[PDB]
Amino acid sequence: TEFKAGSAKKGATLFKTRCLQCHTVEKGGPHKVGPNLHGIFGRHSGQAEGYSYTDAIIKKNVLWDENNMSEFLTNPKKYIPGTKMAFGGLKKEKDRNDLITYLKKATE
Amino acid sequence: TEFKAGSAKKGATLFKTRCLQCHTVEKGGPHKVGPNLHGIFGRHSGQAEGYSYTDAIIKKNVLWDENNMSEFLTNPKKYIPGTKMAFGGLKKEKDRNDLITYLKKATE
Ligand code: HEC
Ligand code: HEC
Repeated sequence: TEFKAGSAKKGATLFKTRCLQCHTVEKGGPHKVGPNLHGIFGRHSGQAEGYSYTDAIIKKNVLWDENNMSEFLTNPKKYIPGTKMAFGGLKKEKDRNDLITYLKKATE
Repeated sequence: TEFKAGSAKKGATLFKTRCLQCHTVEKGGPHKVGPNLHGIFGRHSGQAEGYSYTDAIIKKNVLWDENNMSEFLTNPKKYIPGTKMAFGGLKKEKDRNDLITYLKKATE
């Protein structure tokens, strides 16, 4: 596409150090600061039940593919102005690839 | 996204009149002129087994989302030059929406 598979192992540790603070990925895992991401690929933005999303992400109505996921992760607020997600971004494409590789796998 | 849900019923009849000639959508349905489309959303282009795809679609490496699916259907060859898919396209957004609505549902 414009996303190439990376390291799932590398990707799992990026998750623990950069996303775990606010999210879980397991099926049946809870919402924390951010929503549980189980089954996020192919779902539109703002639709997990029981979570208070911003007006913004709901309206962005993003359909989540490994490619969408990558612009997003590069600069969250630039991609969804108004988002409450407080994350600067992952500037290197290799880190992004490793992380989506992990995600695509753990959120299934 | 940039795809809004349409009529699944409308969408099923567009399929019979415009795509059925070359494709099936059921799980366990065969390849004909074109490949069986069961489970196409979220899959990349050119990966159904047992089907001879063009060099072109394999290389396009499209990741299939209701939005990708829509530019594609607008003008197949313009989107994947080299494709063997012989279909002029569906120019009206409403027809496209009805058709992807059906597809998203029947290919699951
Ligand atoms: C807390 C300081 C966060 C960190 C670190 C990360 N995310 Fe996040 N995320 C956070 C919030 C509060 C929300 C909801 C935002 C809103 O505007 O309501 C999000 C949302 C997501 C989404 C969209 C979810 C949906 O259902 O559409 C995704 C895809 C996502 N977050 C992923 C994600 C990743 C992979 C992170 C590590 C690189 C990560 N976020 C960091 C809060 C926080
Ligand atoms: C025969 C005259 C066709 C008609 C009418 C339609 N399609 Fe088709 N499709 C055809 C071929 C020969 C192929 C493979 C092309 C190649 O270059 O190898 C395709 C491919 C698809 C795809 C991509 C499949 C994949 O696995 O990536 C899709 C998504 C698709 N076709 C859908 C589709 C729809 C929805 C149609 C009706 C509007 C339709 N096609 C018409 C042949 C023919």
